[PDB]
Amino acid sequence: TSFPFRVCELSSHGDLFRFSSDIQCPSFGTRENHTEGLLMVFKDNCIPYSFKVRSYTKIVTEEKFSVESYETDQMDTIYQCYNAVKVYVDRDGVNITVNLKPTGGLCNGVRRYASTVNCLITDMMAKSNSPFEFFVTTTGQTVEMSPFYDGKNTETFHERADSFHVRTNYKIVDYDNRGTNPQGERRAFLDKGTYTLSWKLENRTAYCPLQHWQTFDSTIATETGKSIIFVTQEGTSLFVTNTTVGIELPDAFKCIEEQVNKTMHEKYEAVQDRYTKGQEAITYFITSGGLLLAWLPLTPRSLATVKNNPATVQIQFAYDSLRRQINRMLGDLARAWCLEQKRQNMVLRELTKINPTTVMSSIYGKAVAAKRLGDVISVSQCVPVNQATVTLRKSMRVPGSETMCYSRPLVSFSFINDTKTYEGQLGTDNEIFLTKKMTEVCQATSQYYFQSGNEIHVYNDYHHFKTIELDGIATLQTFISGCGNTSLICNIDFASLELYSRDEQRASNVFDLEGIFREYNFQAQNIAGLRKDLDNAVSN
Amino acid sequence: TSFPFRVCELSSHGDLFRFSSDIQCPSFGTRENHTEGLLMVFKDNCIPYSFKVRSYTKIVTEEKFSVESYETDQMDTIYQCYNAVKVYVDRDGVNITVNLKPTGGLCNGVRRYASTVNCLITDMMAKSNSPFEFFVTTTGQTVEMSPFYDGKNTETFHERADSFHVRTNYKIVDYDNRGTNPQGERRAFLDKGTYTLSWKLENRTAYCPLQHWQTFDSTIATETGKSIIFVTQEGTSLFVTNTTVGIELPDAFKCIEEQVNKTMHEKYEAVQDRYTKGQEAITYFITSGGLLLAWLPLTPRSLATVKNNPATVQIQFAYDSLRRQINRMLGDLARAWCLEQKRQNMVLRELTKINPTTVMSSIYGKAVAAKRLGDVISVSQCVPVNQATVTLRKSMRVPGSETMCYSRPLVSFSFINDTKTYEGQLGTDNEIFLTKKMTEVCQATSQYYFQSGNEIHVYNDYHHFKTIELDGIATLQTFISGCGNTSLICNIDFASLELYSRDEQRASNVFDLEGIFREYNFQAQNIAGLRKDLDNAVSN
Amino acid sequence: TSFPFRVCELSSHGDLFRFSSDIQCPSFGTRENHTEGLLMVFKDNCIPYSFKVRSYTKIVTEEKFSVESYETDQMDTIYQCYNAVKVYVDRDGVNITVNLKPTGGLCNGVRRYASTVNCLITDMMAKSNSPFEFFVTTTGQTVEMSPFYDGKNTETFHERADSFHVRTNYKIVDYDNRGTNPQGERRAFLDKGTYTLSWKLENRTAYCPLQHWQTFDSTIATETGKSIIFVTQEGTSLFVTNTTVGIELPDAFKCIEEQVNKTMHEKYEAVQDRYTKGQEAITYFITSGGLLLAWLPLTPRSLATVKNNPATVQIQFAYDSLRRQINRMLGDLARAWCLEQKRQNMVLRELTKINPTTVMSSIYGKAVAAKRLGDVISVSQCVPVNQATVTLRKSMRVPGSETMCYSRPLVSFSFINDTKTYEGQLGTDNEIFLTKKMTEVCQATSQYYFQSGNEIHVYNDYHHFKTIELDGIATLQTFISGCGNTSLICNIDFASLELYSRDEQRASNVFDLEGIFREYNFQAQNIAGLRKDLDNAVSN
Ligand SMILES: *[C@@H]1O[C@H](CO)[C@@H](O[C@@H]2O[C@H](CO)[C@@H](O[C@@H]3O[C@H](CO)[C@@H](O)[C@H](O)[C@@H]3O)[C@H](O)[C@H]2NC(C)=O)[C@H](O)[C@H]1NC(C)=O
Ligand SMILES: *[C@@H]1O[C@H](CO)[C@@H](O[C@@H]2O[C@H](CO)[C@@H](O[C@@H]3O[C@H](CO)[C@@H](O)[C@H](O)[C@@H]3O)[C@H](O)[C@H]2NC(C)=O)[C@H](O)[C@H]1NC(C)=O
Ligand SMILES: *[C@@H]1O[C@H](CO)[C@@H](O[C@@H]2O[C@H](CO)[C@@H](O[C@@H]3O[C@H](CO)[C@@H](O)[C@H](O)[C@@H]3O)[C@H](O)[C@H]2NC(C)=O)[C@H](O)[C@H]1NC(C)=O
Repeated sequence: TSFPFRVCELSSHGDLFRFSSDIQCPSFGTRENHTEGLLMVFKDNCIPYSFKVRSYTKIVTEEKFSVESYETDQMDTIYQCYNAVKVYVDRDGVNITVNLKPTGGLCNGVRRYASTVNCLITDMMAKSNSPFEFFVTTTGQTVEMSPFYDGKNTETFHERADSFHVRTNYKIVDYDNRGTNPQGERRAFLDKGTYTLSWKLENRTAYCPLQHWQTFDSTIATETGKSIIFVTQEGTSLFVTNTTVGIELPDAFKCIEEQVNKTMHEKYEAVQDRYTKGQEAITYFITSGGLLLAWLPLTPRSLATVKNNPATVQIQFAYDSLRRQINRMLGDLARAWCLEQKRQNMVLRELTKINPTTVMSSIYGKAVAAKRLGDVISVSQCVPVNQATVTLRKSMRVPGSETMCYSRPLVSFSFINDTKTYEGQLGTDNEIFLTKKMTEVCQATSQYYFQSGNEIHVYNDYHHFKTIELDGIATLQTFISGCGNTSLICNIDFASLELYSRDEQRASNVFDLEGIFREYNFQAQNIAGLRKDLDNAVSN
Repeated sequence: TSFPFRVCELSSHGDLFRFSSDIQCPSFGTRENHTEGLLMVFKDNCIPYSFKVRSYTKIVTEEKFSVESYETDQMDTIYQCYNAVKVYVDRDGVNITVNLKPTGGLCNGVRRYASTVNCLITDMMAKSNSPFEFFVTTTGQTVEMSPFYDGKNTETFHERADSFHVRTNYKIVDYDNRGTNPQGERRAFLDKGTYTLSWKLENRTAYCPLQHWQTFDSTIATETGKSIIFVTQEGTSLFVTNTTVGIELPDAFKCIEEQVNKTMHEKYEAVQDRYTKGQEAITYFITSGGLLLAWLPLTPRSLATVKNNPATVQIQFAYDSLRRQINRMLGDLARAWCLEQKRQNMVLRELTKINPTTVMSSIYGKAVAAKRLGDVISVSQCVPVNQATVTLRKSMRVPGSETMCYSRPLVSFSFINDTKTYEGQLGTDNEIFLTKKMTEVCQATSQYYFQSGNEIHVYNDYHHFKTIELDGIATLQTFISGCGNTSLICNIDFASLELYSRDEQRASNVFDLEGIFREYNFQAQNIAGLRKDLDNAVSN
Repeated sequence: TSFPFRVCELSSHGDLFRFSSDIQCPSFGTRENHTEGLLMVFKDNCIPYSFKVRSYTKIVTEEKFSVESYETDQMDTIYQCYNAVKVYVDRDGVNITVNLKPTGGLCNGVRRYASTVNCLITDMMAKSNSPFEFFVTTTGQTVEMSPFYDGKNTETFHERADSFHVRTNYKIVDYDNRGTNPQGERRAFLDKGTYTLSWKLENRTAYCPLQHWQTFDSTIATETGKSIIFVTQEGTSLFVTNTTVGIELPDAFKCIEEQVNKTMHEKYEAVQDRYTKGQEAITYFITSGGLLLAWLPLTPRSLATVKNNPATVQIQFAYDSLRRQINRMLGDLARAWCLEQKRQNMVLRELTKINPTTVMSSIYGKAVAAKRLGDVISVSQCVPVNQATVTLRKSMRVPGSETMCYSRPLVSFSFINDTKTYEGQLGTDNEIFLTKKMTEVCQATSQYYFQSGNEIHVYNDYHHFKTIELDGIATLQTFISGCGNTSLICNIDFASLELYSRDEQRASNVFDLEGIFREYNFQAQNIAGLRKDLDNAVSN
């Protein structure tokens, strides 16, 4: 499955996105003078430059400290360091050669080494996007420079110039290959006060700013005076061009010119029997969002020459009268689609307040850890756990609490290549939470169904009863079409009714957010009462 | 109204459904070679087998106990039982013949009888679905067998075989008809340790696995190599068939063969003037979701024979050129509909976390109690209350709390055929909650509008002011189209501004979930402070 | 920007709307006998009658009191009042002529004047809707009469008749123009016990009940026996008419007759070459929602006379066979649109529980303060603050709390024309909250991005780091199409993992509503434990 057992709440800081307010959907206005043509849509290119980075730090018990040049050489060559922080030493000892032992990193390709005072090394990935303004490490620390900054190149670099240096012919030793003496590299070093950071300088690579996105074989152009609106039959996509006369192609985009000549020729060749070219040269357009649109206008051949009114006039009139009706309908579909995207954006913005992790995982169709960092959402991979160790606990009653029960089953698991066993609670879709705070007052009778991939675990009275296939429980569609529409069963929790008849004040488990809201002001007044009573108890 | 006054939170466990992750929407790919034809869609049949069940239990003050065979005979014939639990007796008395009195059940057809130790009988419905793997009683107790299990039949039965027995020629007495001596039955008995359960064994009924769902009079079949995609013009429904050559009909489904011969002949007869049959026999297809699709391919007659280019060629070209364009548009509409259903499923999954009862009631268009039982939603009827007794309290200030007021109006009501009067708070759409915890700090001025079906109750200063028709308040659409778009009124709560200017720390009522979220961490730190201060007060 | 810095939570009571349950979408049923025609849709007219109102009150320390006729004359002419409340006087003094000083109102055109006992005047707007049943003042106080009630006119008036009077030739003085002696007016007075209210009686204006809404140039009418369903090609709008024979126009709507004659003639004149009129007179229809629909049926000219089968018959058959297919598709699009609106209404109803302010602001596309007043939503303008004074605080660590940090940046601001400086927290989209309760436990490392219009503020370690343009962070669409689809970075919060490995019980910041829900029952049990421990501490 694409949603394996995973811990997602450990994900600190990943790729950022924001919800676009003020999405604008055009009004077609005067809607005659449609013209057909090929549209190639080009999107800004993003290259995920992922590169291996070594982090060096001193941990002190908790203040942290960078590592100087002489000690980082000893770390990279011998994995030895010097037990002190510049002054106290571990166990209040004396400054001595202290040897780093290896330690598991939880991601693919992350390796930690850790020997009061503690030397620490972390091999880890960092990723950067096409503009190369910054790169984010697995720790979530962000560095405000290009990873290709050579120092002399004056490429984007906002950190302290004194903190950055580059050393040639640098030697680095692989921990289990200490005698192989690997080939030398050119390696950069950065001092951030909290930690030293080092990475290999790969001479910056070269790429073309625009990557091809879509080819729409027939599109309808509507000239609304200030803008051209392009309506695409494939999908329902709509493009608003802010200029009426197409711009000559900027030379930086000239890598496109071959691709457009090829795609236009290949696709026009399959269409020659139905259309003639309106222009000998492609017209280029730029959208406000920065998409480049390549437009080849085509004029349809009259049906007489496709390779009291007389028949031909009636046929051409009917054909043109229905083509225009289809074009109007496609335009209204594109406008409806634009408005629906505008409303989806708001719906997603609101659902992200309920749970960003699940919202994003549903958008992607794969497990992604999502964290709301104020007004931006960060998306990242979850921490994988090795699924052979994942075992649910058969009983979910809280040990040593006659009045408390777990509302989610306990899970025992181990991190990949980690011997230590950890315990947590099974969230939704094999998610594992490093918490045991999902508890509820033990009901006299309870039925709970928890889905763990292709199997559902059925718990009666907080004890594991059976495992059933997912097909044992109808999906929403099958439910509404099947016996979900029949006379629903009438249920009475007679125990709850008697309890309310005998103690109207009694507390009960909340089951939904709206119940939290309905209780909230009463609970806040209860807290205020606690505060006042405690202050009076202290005063007396 | 379909949303009468009701108590929904008493609903323990009803019909279960789950939100289907990984809904797959196909890509049409190579899109020529459309063919038209009739499509009959058949869906798996669900029969709601609802049957009357008698429950027997001993309640002890609270341990519960089943009832033996000799005492259940005395209950079913005389409604007498024996006051003891096998040992203590009610009022620490002595084992004696003790007579059950009748008691109201709150659902249609539920009747309770109840005389430390308490004999209890409950006539109640149980419902089961077409696979007959289990049946759920009104209490919410689920039994893991088919209600048609004859013991010897080896039909699905997972309970303890020692606990189940069947007795012939069993006699049962109706409480108010004790002299009528009803005809005998064959009745099954089950011991679940907590309770005995009994029901009449109706010889298992017979039915055909597939129920007809839809007939689509014209559909477009696209052969995408591995699958056939069926696009239906009525609605926007889409069906993905995992096989390219249609399977011969399984004999178990042969009940369909007459229905398909009839529907295909009846509907082709109205279409003969436009199409000819491509095949002499219907082709059957099965979807991954288990729908059976009956497909009659049709080939359209040329327009010449429907009962420099020459005219006929132009007419046929235009007709075929526009039919293909409509077919492409219908395919894109079906794909858009599939994606929109995929996104609706996520939206509903998230809104169910806000409030499943209201979400489900809106989906059904009728009052349904919905409870999230972990990862599955249970849907059931709400408990009806007799609407002649429902009276709102004219004042919603909390009695004996100068600083507290009710945020929802109080409701006095009686359960159907119950003399006892109960008091609660009016939730949304005539829902009644068995709680009075929806309270708020009394505002100096307040306006609240509560809708109770076709009338809105307007409360000024926590006192009932007037009742207005629902038409007195514009709907969202009428609002946005009417004066909602004008210059909105500018309001200043000057009292709130002065309060904040004079006590920046002062507490205020929360009005929405996002305000709960914004306060939550501060309230948690307040609770932690309470805990630390109380521990220090105890230590001193 | 349309979302300036603003305080929205001060908005007490504005225009009300409700979510329409039981939106009905028709079934087309028998679908032949389409007919084309022009449809004019007329909607009920709403006029926002906004008028200037003066409020008079005595504030007492806090009981409030109206002002008598002799003292209101002295307020309106000299802005003098008499320091007493009928008896105690400010500073326990003696009844004396006491002079009102001016004070800023926070809305455009609101002016307050305020000299134990405090005379108070408030010039403020009040707005009323077309039916003139009530008008709402800026304070949020609602008055149950028409503002055009002349006393003798017996126009809608539900307040106490003794409380209302009208005085001719009334003189009112402008505070800074005390010598100009403005022209007299006819002014009404109302005593509400809490406050006196006064406004100018402008003889009620006259208007026509129906305002033109839309003209749909081609629409499809389907006669479903009981109703006519109108499907409009522009947009996807659908109208259900409850009558099959159109009603003769009520005389009250006769103002429409000229507009319809003009629009029908102007639009038919552009269509004569394609259609002939089916009737010589427009047919009027009324929807259940009260829309008036003007219908001119048109019959299309045969293609022969638009100004073995023979060609003309084939051409007409093809044209009619495709027009019917387009009409069926438009009908299915209109039904899908109706169902989608029905589902949007539920989605919006649920999202309003998360945050009505943001939901409504997204619907309007402009900043609107929204407050849920039970089952109705009130919408109003937010209080503007003068944006030249808005300065974010560079540091968001809580002063004097080593363990607490602010989760939203602090904002210093001044109200328009107010010298006083106020401090609060920056909510979403330049919203300012008069609170400082959004706090969190200081994380060892934190990254937060807050958007403030066209700029994003980036805070590292609770200290302001940089400001970036909105284009520095990809929108959701650009994200999903760009590097958001690449291999996401794998992040480990190693500190969190160590903390959980060493103290499984440790508390953590909640980041979403579902985390509130997961913690809620455990926090409620913690509160209950606090209560029990405090009661035992008091008992001992
Ligand atoms: C603990 O013992 C280590 C043993 O290495 C001491 O490290 C030494 O630290 C000094 C500076 O305090 C280094 O001096 C350096 O010399 C190089 C030139 O070789 C120069 O480029 C540097 O800027 C610096 O002046 C020295 O190299 C370094 N290592 C050795 C081999 O002595 C460390 O200072 C002792 N102190 C603590 C904090 O316990
Ligand atoms: C309280 O008084 C009742 C009076 O009925 C006692 O019920 C009796 O219980 C015994 C078993 O303790 C029953 O014996 C049974 O005999 C039948 C055959 O007739 C056999 O099939 C059963 O397996 C069982 O051996 C007895 O029938 C039953 N009723 C009578 C009429 O005596 C009850 O035991 C007394 N005890 C308590 C718990 O207070
Ligand atoms: C404080 O001093 C003011 C000074 O104005 C007193 O106001 C006076 O109040 C009396 C009623 O208590 C007013 O009598 C009124 O006479 C008019 C006719 O001129 C009549 O229409 C009213 O119904 C009422 O009978 C009087 O006009 C008013 N002003 C003057 C100039 O004396 C006030 O009563 C003193 N008392 C308090 C509460 O401190």
